[PDB]
Amino acid sequence: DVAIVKEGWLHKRGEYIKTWRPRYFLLKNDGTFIGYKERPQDQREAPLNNFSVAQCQLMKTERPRPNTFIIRCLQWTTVIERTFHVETPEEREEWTTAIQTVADGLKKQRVTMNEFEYLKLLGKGTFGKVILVKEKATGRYYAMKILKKEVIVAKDEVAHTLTENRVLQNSRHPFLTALKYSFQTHDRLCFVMEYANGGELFFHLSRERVFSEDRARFYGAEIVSALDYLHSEKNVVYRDLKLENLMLDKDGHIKITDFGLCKEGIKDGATMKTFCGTPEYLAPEVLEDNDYGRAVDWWGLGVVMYEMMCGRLPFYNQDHEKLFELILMEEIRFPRTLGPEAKSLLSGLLKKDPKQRLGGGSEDAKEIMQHRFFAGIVWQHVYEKKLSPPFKPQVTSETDTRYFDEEFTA
Ligand SMILES: *CCC(=O)Nc1ccc2c(c1)n(C1CCN(Cc3ccc(-c4nc5cc[nH]c(=O)c5cc4-c4ccccc4)cc3)CC1)c(=O)n2C
Repeated sequence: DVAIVKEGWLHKRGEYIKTWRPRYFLLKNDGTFIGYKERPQDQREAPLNNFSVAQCQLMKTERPRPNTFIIRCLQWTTVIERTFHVETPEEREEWTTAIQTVADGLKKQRVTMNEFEYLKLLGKGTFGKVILVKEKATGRYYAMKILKKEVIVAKDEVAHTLTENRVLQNSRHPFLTALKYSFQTHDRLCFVMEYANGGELFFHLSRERVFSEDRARFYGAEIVSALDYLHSEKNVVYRDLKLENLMLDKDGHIKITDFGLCKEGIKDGATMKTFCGTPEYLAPEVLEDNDYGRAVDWWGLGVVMYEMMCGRLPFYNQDHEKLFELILMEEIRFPRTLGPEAKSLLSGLLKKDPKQRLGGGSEDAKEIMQHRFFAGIVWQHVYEKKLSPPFKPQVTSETDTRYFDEEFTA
């Protein structure tokens, strides 16, 4: 019964390269709102929540451009926005009503700040901030997302239900940073995420310069297990897989972080173009604001695992316009000290075309789990943490502060 409600050409502002791009968007009755470079010829795959307009607020703005409408959604613990533009105000009204109608159709179905000690600002965003905190009672480390309540819910009662549910709805996968607490103030919504104390993966990789293929296989296997979970259970694309979002716990297992917030990019002055963060890890289809899916995360896996085994980023250049081209056009090269199994995996994961990318098919993660690089790996044992970590972080417990002291200056 899944059908198209409305379709046509729109102008979508880039999510990382913030410029207006002509896209053909499809609005469906299941809530999906997806744009393409060209209107597609053709479904069988399960829908992705990244494109859902369910439980979202629509806003009509004349800034930065007239006839602009925005779809703002809270997805898990991050407030995201998709900005669109049409030619006439009448055309905007038709889209907004349609989207709202679909969203309405899907509608039908004590922790306080005093308990935490402020430690350090982790990041700032448009709709809030993320800080490193320590629960006074236990001494545990947490990342607290502090978001503006206005941009999320209009009622305190609905926000309270959101706080209760997010904790219960919390996915229990060993390699994802769990949402531990959720509470609200008078004007702020707070998400308390667990913070690994085993050190950043960029820190560990920087010190030992390069990981062995065995050690990279371990980390890679745990990442695959996590991504498989998000895709098949939560039906969501992570889209943030990079070295900076990987940490180790006290035992040496991978933790994929959820500490990010949506920001306004930094204007460079180079043709006055705004860029959001750094693009070295971005998948080609994402960089071009094209249609994207689960294959994005496998590109991310390729990027991460490339750097672990090679000791450098797959694509790098000081100029962004050149860096874009390397990501979009240049073939990936490998060191001659890299084994054939590793090269096969990396080349497959770093395919330019997501439809041809390893794990890009309908079988998703299973295509990667069956790859010869992960031969011998018992994937049930990976999820159950039966695999012993090749590196044991120098910490006595979960409250050990070594990777929070002047030891990481090295
Ligand atoms: C340039 C800065 C910026 O913000 N750019 C930008 C622009 C537009 C965006 C952006 C970003 N995003 C982000 C894409 C990355 N995701 C990361 C993320 C994905 C998924 C989860 C997550 N979701 C869950 C949903 C439901 N149940 C769950 O259990 C979930 C668990 C997780 C999770 C994943 C890893 C670790 C812990 C939990 C979290 C983060 C954030 C938004 C974007 O969407 N748009 C449009």
